[PDB]
Amino acid sequence: GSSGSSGTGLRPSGTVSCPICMDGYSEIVQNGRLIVSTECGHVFCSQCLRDSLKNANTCPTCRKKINHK
Ligand SMILES: [Zn+2]
Ligand SMILES: [Zn+2]
Repeated sequence: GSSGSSGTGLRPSGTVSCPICMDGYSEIVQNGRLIVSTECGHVFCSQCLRDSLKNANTCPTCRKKINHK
């Protein structure tokens, strides 16, 4: 529910980053696309990635044999 916690911020750890739409996290998870991941070791979006596989089977970043089946 809505506890109502008032903290300071969020650890500098980091936030997902998609080179396809070069957009942050909130945006992606803003009722548009789902945050997906790959084996190669990169982060992408549901649409972005799903679309890449159609165009360039290999990762649009490392371009390494990638397949989830
Ligand atoms: Zn994306
Ligand atoms: Zn990759």
